[PDB]
Amino acid sequence: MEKETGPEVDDSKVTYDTIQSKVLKAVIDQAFPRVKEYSLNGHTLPGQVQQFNQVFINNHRITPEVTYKKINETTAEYLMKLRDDAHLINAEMTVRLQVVDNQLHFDVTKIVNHNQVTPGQKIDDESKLLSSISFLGNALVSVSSDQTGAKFDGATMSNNTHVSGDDHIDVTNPMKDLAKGYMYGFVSTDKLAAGVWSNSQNSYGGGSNDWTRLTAYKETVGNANYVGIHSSEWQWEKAYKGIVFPEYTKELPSAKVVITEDANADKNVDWQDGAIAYRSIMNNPQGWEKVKDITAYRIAMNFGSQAQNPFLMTLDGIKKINLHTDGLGQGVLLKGYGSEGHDSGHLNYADIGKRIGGVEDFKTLIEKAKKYGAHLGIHVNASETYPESKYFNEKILRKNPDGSYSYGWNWLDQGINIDAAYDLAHGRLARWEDLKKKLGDGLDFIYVDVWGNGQSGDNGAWATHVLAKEINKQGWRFAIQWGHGGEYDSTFHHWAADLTYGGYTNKGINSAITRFIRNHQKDAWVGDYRSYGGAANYPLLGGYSMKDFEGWQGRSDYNGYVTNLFAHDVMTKYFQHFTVSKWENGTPVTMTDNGSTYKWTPEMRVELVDADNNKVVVTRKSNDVNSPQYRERTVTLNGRVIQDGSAYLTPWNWDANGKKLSTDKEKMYYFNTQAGATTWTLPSDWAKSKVYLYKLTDQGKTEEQELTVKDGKITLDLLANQPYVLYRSKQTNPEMSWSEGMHIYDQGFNSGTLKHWTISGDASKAEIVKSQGANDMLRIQGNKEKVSLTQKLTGLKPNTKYAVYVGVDNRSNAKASITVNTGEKEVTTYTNKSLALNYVKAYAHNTRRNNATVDDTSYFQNMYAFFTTGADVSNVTLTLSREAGDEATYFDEIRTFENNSSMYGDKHDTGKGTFKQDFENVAQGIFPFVVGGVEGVEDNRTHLSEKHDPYTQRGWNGKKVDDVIEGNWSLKTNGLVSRRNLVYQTIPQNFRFEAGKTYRVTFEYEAGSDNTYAFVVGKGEFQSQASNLEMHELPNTWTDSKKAKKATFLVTGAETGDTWVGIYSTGNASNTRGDSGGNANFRGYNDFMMDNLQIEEITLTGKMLT
Ligand SMILES: CC(=O)N[C@@H]1[C@@H](O[C@@H]2O[C@H](CO)[C@H](O)[C@H](O)[C@H]2O)[C@@H](O)[C@@H](CO)O[C@@H]1O
Ligand SMILES: [Ca+2]
Ligand SMILES: [Ca+2]
Ligand SMILES: [Ca+2]
Ligand SMILES: [Mn+2]
Repeated sequence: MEKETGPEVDDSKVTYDTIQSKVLKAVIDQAFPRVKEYSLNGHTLPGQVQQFNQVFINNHRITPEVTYKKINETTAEYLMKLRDDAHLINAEMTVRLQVVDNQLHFDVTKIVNHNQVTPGQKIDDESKLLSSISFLGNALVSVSSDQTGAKFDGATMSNNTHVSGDDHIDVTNPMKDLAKGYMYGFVSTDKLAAGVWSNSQNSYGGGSNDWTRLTAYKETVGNANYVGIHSSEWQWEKAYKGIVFPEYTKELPSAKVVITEDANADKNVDWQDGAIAYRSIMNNPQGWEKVKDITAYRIAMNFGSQAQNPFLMTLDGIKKINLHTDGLGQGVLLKGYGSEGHDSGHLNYADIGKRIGGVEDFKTLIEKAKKYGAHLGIHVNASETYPESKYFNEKILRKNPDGSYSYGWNWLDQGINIDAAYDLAHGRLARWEDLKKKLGDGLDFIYVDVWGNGQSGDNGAWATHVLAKEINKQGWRFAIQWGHGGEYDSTFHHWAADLTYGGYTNKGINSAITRFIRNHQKDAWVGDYRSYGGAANYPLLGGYSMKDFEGWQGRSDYNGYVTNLFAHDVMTKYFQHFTVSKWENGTPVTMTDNGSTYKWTPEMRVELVDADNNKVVVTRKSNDVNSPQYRERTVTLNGRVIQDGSAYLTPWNWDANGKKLSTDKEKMYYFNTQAGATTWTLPSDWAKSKVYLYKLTDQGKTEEQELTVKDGKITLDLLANQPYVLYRSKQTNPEMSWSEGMHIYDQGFNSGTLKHWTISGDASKAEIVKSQGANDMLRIQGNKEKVSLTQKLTGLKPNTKYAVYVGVDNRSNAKASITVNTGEKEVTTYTNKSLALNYVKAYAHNTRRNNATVDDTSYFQNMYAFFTTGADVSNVTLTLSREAGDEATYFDEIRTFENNSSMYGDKHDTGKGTFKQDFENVAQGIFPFVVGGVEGVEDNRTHLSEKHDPYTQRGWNGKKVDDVIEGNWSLKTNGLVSRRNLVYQTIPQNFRFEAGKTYRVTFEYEAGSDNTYAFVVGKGEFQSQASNLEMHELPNTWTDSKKAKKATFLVTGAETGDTWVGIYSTGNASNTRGDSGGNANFRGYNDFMMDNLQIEEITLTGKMLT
């Protein structure tokens, strides 16, 4: 390539001025808001050397009529009139250039459109709007090839672990063309660096063309190439289908430059110096400060009306984790906080889940959790909804060009995407407001699922920023799914933090530059997942690795969760208490994985600092990719080693909320993924002190042991993958107030004792034991007389109706009971041997081997009593008991909560009388049925359907059957046809068909096809040697009827006491009558709904006999 040339500059008709601070001088054109040149400590950076007196308004080239006025020694102002009648532009804008110490600020302070535009109202011509304002062509800062050390360094979005998003370019003549959007961008010489910020929400496309708030351009001027950094275009007045967006969607354009000398004392001026300084001019995502102390992220799940994780239970999880980490901070994402749970009732953000305890319990959760540094988030959706939802309306739904619905997710119900732009223009904000109003303060984060994939239309930079603003404005912190989403505002990205998702192309932001800048502000990065290669092969800064134990994707592994925290997350978060100061790459390595062989340049040393001048140095132990040392690091704090390879002894001087700890509370964590002794040098403030070590368990600090200090050092030879904590004085564990708010103490058996129960019988027969998932359970076995455990139920309301259940898994034929005595009345419920495996995937006690009760299975099901308090609640008792038996009964989780069911002879309390279920006041699940094994252990596709006329009912979008038969609730099964298996069943503990007694079972039902579903009668444990069922196949309810059909069956209780009834998915094929896809799922061909179940004991007379 030949030495390049361009026009020289004739500034003969230009009148320049200057504005300046004490350190930075800027020469500016009086004709146009352009900076010719910057000067600092006698060094120079050019700006836009070649005048370019145009802008672009709605992509029309405009020569503005400009008037100048210097305001003070640092500030100038420009009024800029904009006229183009051919394109209906008639407006003006005021711009200010202002120097502030070493920063240059560019602000459009004011915009007037002389065309009539009312935000919120119709406009007849969208071209009358002032939509876009572009100052491309006027570089805010640049560097010339004639200057020593001239380079440009910029970041683009990359989520592929193999591909860096960063460009590093020498500015030379000649050099390759450059016209490209960037997220972050820096120019420098050997003397000065500059960085540029803009609030432009410009996009040039997806992927690495998105989040392109800056634009870098090479321009050739005389005999030099210049690389300048411009703000990309800004957005202003916008509409959707003629409706102008709200005023809050308009943000005044703004950009800033910062110019610096060597800022990390490495005696070199480069992009890093600019990145350090850039932190003083950049946007900071709201709530970023909290991130560094949220060490324990996870999800607590509810789904399909089951209430797997009530709000108050979640607080017990928080307390376990508080103990096991010794006060590390926590972030719990409540997936299914609303409606019937996860993927129910979307868009009605304020509809907090009633069956998990509603808003009252949620508030109590948030409040009590503060002291444990536990922040709560919720999973919401702004892209799709279901007919059940209050906000399902035809006007909001997304249609395809041909008029068809753009169908969304299908699982419990078939959803339909919404038009996000339409939603924004029609009151979206108010939904967030309703939630804030209802819930009050203290919620940390909103996690908006799905947004960023285009289901709802445009989900790009502009729309994401508007959305994020709606949420931030209520006081909430923003979180997103995708690695590539909400770059301006997100603090957390699910697909970055859960390393397992998506594979090497869909992880966090693979940009040295971007992580240097914002590592401490968010979890959006590439963590350690060797199989993805490149940046994911042991990043020196770690990167959040998220695991779960409260039901998300069937995850239940508590211990794994805790060992993961210490293995990845403690050091990850440690670094987030500092800002990166220096970043050193080593030599390119070759790697092979995921089908390619490729070059990767790894980071070898990263330094960080804090406001107290503490210095952290992280060093990779080798640059040889095939050496074990490539995946090892040393970390030093002010010169002292705190990690080396597989082990670390890290100080931690922050309580759970991140507050500086008092001196007597400073501590150190030890963790080592290997066996073997490690030896460590203590800091001077520990070296002459006694030192005690504790092993951290779910019981807190254990196994106190004073350590021997020899020559300022300690030596630790302890269990691998086991956390320990070190103090300079003897520590104790506090009272946790287990299950506070839940009317009983320690409902989940996490307190390590039973002393708070009053035990009748041989107490040696009752023990706390661990499931195969290390879930602590009450076990009663080997007992020759009745054994009982009793507590008062405390803090109840007088004259109030209640439900209480206990999870029970009975391996004995012995009666196992739950009994409530209110002081004026006694009620009891029992089970003999359990006969139904648990198949609720988000429930902690499902039958998956790794969280099985015993013998690789779980029959846990909730066993209920229904009672009503009197005038006096001082002496209400709850009793768990077991009659004599050799085998074991396991009990876990006692939940007492308000319920207005009227199931027994039209009365609430457990008693005699006809059993009715209208599904209008279910406590949780699908009682008296429990989900069967038709889909195995799963987010079961049977739930309680909620009514919304007309959208859930016959006729709407051609729907064939009603979601809801009477009242507001029915029992619905979605598309579970042709499975030859049991969908759900009763169980003796929920309803017992007494030996030899005869019952009439009646219900109303809807069914989309003939003989897809059948009412069945069985006994004992069902097996698909398959079990005998009395089978009654059921016809469709709509071809020859306008409403649900009524069915009636006689059932006689087997002598074994273990008769049950249910619904079975036949092997017959369904009939979608020519419909397919979304239409077919929506309209209900493959559906079954039950309502108004009744079971009456009867004596066979007259015609009942025939
Ligand atoms: C990974 C993730 O967040 N995926 C979202 C989907 O999640 C699934 O939800 C179903 C129940 O509806 C089930 O629990 C699966 O285990 C879970 O992965 C889902 O919420 C959809 C809705 O559009 O969005 C994401 O893909
Ligand atoms: Ca430097
Ligand atoms: Ca438990
Ligand atoms: Ca009903
Ligand atoms: Mn539903």
